[PDB]
Amino acid sequence: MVPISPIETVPVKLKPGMDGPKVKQWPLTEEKIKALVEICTEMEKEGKISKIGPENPYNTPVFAIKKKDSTKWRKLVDFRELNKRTQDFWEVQLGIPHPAGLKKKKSVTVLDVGDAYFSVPLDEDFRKYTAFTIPSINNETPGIRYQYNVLPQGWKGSPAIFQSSMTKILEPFAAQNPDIVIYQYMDDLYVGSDLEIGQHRTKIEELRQHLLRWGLTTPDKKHQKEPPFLWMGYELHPDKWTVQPIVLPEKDSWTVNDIQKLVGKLNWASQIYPGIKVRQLSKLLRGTKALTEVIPLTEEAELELAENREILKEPVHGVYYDPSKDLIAEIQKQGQGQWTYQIYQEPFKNLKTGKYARMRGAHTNDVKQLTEAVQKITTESIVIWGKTPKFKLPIQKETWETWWTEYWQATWIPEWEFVNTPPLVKLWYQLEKEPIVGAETFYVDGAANRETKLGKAGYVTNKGRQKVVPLTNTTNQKTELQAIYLALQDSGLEVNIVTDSQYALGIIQAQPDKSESELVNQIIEQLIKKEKVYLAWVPAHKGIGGNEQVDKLVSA
Amino acid sequence: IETVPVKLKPGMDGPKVKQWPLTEEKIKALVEICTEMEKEGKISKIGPENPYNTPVFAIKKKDSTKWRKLVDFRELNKRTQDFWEVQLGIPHPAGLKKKKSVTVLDVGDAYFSVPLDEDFRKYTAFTIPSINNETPGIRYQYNVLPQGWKGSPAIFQSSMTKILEPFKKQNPDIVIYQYMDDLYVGSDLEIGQHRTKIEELRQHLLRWGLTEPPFLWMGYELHPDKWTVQPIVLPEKDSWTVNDIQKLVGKLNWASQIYPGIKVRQLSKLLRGTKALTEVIPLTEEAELELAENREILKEPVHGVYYDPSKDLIAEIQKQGQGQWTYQIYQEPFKNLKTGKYARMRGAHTNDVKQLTEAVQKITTESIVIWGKTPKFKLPIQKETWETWWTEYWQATWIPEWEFVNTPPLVKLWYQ
Ligand SMILES: Cc1cc(/C=C/C#N)cc(C)c1Oc1nc(Nc2ccc(C#N)c(F)c2)nc2ccsc12
Ligand SMILES: [Mg+2]
Repeated sequence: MVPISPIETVPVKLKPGMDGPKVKQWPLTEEKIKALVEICTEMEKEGKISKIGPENPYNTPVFAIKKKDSTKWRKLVDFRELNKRTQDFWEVQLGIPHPAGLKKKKSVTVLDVGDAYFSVPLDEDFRKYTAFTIPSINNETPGIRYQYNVLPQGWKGSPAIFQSSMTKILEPFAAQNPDIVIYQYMDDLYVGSDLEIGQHRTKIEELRQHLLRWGLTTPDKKHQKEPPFLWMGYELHPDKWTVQPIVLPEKDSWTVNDIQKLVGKLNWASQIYPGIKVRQLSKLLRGTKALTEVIPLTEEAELELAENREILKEPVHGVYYDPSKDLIAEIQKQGQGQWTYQIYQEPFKNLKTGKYARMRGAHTNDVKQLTEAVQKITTESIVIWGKTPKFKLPIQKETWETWWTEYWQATWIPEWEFVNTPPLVKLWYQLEKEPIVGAETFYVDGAANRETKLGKAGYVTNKGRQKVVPLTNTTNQKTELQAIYLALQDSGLEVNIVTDSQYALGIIQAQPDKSESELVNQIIEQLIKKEKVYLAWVPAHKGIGGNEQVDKLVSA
Repeated sequence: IETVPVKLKPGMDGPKVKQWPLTEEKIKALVEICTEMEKEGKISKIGPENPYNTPVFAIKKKDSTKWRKLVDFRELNKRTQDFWEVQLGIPHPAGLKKKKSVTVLDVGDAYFSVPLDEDFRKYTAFTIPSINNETPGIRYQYNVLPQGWKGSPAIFQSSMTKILEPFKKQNPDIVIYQYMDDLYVGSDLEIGQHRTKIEELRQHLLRWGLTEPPFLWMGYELHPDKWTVQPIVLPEKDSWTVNDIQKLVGKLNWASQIYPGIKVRQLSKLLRGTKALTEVIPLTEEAELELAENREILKEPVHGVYYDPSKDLIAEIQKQGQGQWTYQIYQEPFKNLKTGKYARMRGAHTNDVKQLTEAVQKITTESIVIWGKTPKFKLPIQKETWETWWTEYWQATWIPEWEFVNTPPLVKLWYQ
């Protein structure tokens, strides 16, 4: 006997105030009972479970499931109730590595750690809550009562306790072999290195020797799995990676469900396939969530899908991360609030790709959206590579400096350089800081009756120009915008505009270049056409003539 | 040497806040710092039975060259009991803001000499994350009073009063205030002697420390007696255009929400007709009289303005351009307790967010000196831009609360 170190036990509690499960054992056929008795006898010899006396008051149902195309039965203990009352744990696999942050490896081995999983003991004070009962033959004897001594399959805490136990065992081996990497996933350890294959597997046997300390055995006949690996949706290769094949179905009619898989596949493919777009295909699902409803695909959505089919026509591969080189991120505008990007270190060899979609709002502009895309790529890059990439952006240095120095909010984007690949982001209008000399001055106002919805909008100017337009199905806020629209329509290339609408100011001072409101969009297109516009605000009902005059004209 | 029992507020569990992503250099800085702390017994590895978490990152204090561990205990502080068992609450020294020099000391390392209640330690769990999740996060919990936790200065106050008792009796004119990891030491002496009156303190707690603090050497010096305010000022002109008078009336109308007798009809009556914005308008004497009376009103304090310690302080900030920022602290709208202005945004000529980040810390520092607590900020910035970058320029050991303003206020014009 070679002594083996015990595996440190994790103390487990139930949720505060909760007691263990007390669920009644379903009746079973005599055939299933004999099956479970033989299965549980083997596990008792293996030490996985132990018979208990009648004093234990807890119970969890056990089932026998007939396997497909076999004469053998499997055992299933249903820990759904116990899981509801087991304390929360620290789960470690919430974050999973992205292949673009991995490093190139010459050799990668896979070792099965499934028998090692059962050397992890369950907290002795907690085992009583895992009790289950095999029903007896003809219900004429007391049922056989067992409790688990090891982490039960399907129990809430088994994944977290298992990997945290393996990590503790593997830590000194990894720390004293910094020329290999070890990563655990499910029942498998992955060991990679850049060593010549000779030394690489001495290290593998050194890992099996280290695992023997705790009596953990790995299969001698080496694993059947080898590069490439099919892992969490990717294809991992020695020096490149890709998502698993993306196949878009052919359909003459698409349902609500049919589009959510298509967008799902497109979202997954967008991390390496450049330029994937999902706007017109996601729009077809807004509001409605009727799994069966068929949706006519707009010719916009048909074009977007056809554009995606052309991009997905072949495998596209990305490379792994080289910490000795810079990260470069490059963004393009796609239209309709869509942005696509590539992240690379050497030209034409992307590490990964991605996309960003405009947030939902009443108004927006391209500079705000590009800024948000930069922040998303920045955070993703901190996640994946632990650094911010240098950016190449479709915006001139002069446009950005004009934007951030005049914008009312604080804003910043990290180190970047202009790349001249249209469509470029630009500023479409710039309001003046001081009133314009020689330009006609427009005093605008509008009002509406909150019951009849009837309103008026118009202006009066210093040259005697006047207009009042009667309106139907409108509001006070809409008439205040229409009045500004009229003054822009009827003025020359330079104009001063005086309004009392705090609502209109707040919109225009946000500097949008596109809006959900077709009236704001019309104002924007008038602003683009002007050379100089000074927009001044005065308070309402305060004796300010021009304002007061048109106030009476529109509120009559 | 004895642990004081600490528990959370009734019906509340420990914090479960996600660690945000960290750069490589902060991760490695935290590994070095936490490895030594584990050797010195300050922290200990924890297993998966601990589900709680509090975010951690690393900073560099103002002109320091080595990283400092900073834990965002804002959620744990909200969930921790409030300490009134020994003291009903230290009455905030109103005389601290009147001293001509106030030095801020990082006495946070002193809290590591006091053990933490063993039943409460699970709630201080934090995670050093890994890049790309290529290894499990390094999980720790605290065995001693942690820096940044509101219960650390409350428990250690037992000790702290006894450490500086020789100093307080030797120097009865020096005002000493403790907020979190900070010690605010105020005096009216001469500048040269002020340092002299700082190191002496410093040498004390290093003498109690050897019976070395990695940041006790430094002093952040202020002068709250020369803290300037911002009353409401109206222009003084010889030629008023229509635009000037419209801006003036708009400003006086906003001030009328704050002041009682503001009046604008004589000034508004000059704006009779439909005149060009750049046309010069002579003032009637009724208008100048009205302007003169409004000017006198704006030189008096605001009526009914009092600080209530039971209510939150609120700080608004406006970007004014050219590196200038205005701010107002209040508890109810139009009842400003302090207003100010900063053109002193250091090393950030090309960075709006660094400027805003230094202004936030500047306003918080003033708020601690005056009222002994931090305000909730209304920041003129998008949530996504601020949360991406503020930790890069943070140099204080506390962290306030903040919300975000997405609609441009008209009020920027009135403090411009
Ligand atoms: C070794 C391994 C295996 C897997 C197994 C997946 C499955 N099915 C997963 C991870 C995350 C793995 O971990 C890593 N891998 C890589 N580099 C890499 C390079 C080439 C190949 C190939 N061929 C590869 F597999 C991985 N770098 C790092 C750096 C820190 S840990 C890690
Ligand atoms: Mg009106």
